[PDB]
Amino acid sequence: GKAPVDPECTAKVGKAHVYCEGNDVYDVMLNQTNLQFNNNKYYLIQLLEDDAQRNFSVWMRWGRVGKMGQHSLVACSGNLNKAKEIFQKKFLDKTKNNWEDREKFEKVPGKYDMLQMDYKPESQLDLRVQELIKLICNVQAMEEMMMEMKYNTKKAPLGKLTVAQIKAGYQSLKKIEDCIRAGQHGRALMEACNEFYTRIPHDFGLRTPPLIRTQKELSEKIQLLEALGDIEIAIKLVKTELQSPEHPLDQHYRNLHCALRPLDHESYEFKVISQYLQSTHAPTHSDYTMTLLDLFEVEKDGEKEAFREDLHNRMLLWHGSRMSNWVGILSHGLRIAPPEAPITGYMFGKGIYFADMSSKSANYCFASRLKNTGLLLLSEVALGQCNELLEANPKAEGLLQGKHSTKGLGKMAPSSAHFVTLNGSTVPLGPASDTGILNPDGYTLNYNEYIVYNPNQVRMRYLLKVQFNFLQLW
DNA sequence: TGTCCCCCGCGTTTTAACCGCCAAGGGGATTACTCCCTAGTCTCCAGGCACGTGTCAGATATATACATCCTGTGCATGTATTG
Repeated sequence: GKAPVDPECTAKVGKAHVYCEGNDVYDVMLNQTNLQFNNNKYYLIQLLEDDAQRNFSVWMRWGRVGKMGQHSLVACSGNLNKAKEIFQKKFLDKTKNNWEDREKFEKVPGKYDMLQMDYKPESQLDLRVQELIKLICNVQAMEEMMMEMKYNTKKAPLGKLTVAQIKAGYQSLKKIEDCIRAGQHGRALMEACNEFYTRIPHDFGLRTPPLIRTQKELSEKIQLLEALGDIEIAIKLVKTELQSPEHPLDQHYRNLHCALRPLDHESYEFKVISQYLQSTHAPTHSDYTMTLLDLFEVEKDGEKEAFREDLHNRMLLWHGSRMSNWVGILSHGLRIAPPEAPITGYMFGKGIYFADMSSKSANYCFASRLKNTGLLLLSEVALGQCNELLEANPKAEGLLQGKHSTKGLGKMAPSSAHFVTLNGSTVPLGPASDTGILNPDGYTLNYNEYIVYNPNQVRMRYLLKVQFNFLQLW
């Protein structure tokens, strides 16, 4: 794709380009880590030829990942052959792999590993959908969030990654899961951790990179990788388009390929949805309120044929996520976790996750005081017969045996006596009350949650535009 | 308490003090005298002292402008370790 030049080479950012030849783009990033000996270092290499004058150069820059480091610019006055030689020689020295056949890369212990990078207007639409698309399709905000994913929360310091790089990361998490499952904290565990930290760049400052020892860190790493994938899909979706759009967002909307229609505030549907939002605000999430500003009808192509209409127990359940990634869902729908992803990160397995209490799912929006706009999606989910779970058991999926979804039994939850109906789907109104489920052996889940596995059992139905209103801070 | 060097103990080498004596004459030491300077006298008056007197230099706040002490603080730097 679009090949960017490292901006840090100020002497060449505007007069020079990264070299390419078909497949082979002479740009590469290497990472190494060995917690046994506490190495965690990167090495970027880029061949740049000037645009204006015929002159090639090799740029190298190295240091601890996150902390910018020592750089070198070697000019050649157009000696492309020597420069390419130097490039390949250094690549081999640092990797033990030849550069030209980069396709068949094999990392070796005690050497750097490679990684893979991404380097007449009649705007006819309802004004409300226009505001929605402009909100979610704001490329500036996506860039700013990506920059925050490097300098605010150091999860991806050096840059972005590819889908396949994420898949290799998942492979390493699988190896970590296998290792940890046997509770052995010796040498193999340290090497597996080395492989993880090699594939996904982290910045530990100086404190020896710690061993991944419990399930919580596994799941956190998994969520980090998921956020990486989300950013990747969001930037893939926001690709701009030409051909007389007179409002490029209309093509972006086609890319959503999902009808989203404005609803009137006085319609039964709007009022009932507001009732459901308000009645189900958990009392233990009282640091903020939420107001329903607007509500949009959802019609996603292909989902109708897939819905398990035959299955009973159909209810409308929440799903929250940050303002930016929603563009992906509306174009592709919700997906089960990556198969290559370790099962043991999900205390009750993979699949699609929903709540019936607005604030619990709403916590996954990460709205802010400065940025007070968030979205909650409502979907009709045919749960069918639920399997009842008292205590965490990541293996819930084997226990289904004919059931179609899992229920995690929370202390606080609405009782079916208050349930209402919307278009023949069950709407589980609150308030939450005690459910008389308790555990005389272990802990008790704070709140119920429902998980489905077949993607065909979800049908998105309305998208909620929500003002999160925070309060006094001191 | 520790250091180290400088002063002590001692035998040695060199020098001039000391011892014994002599000799020259400058000046100390003696004598006599004489005159002028001071003692002695007396007189006279103004310098100098006791007593008054007034003011301004200095004594007494008084407020003021530093100058000083004292403590705390933030920081460029010495060390650690890595690419």
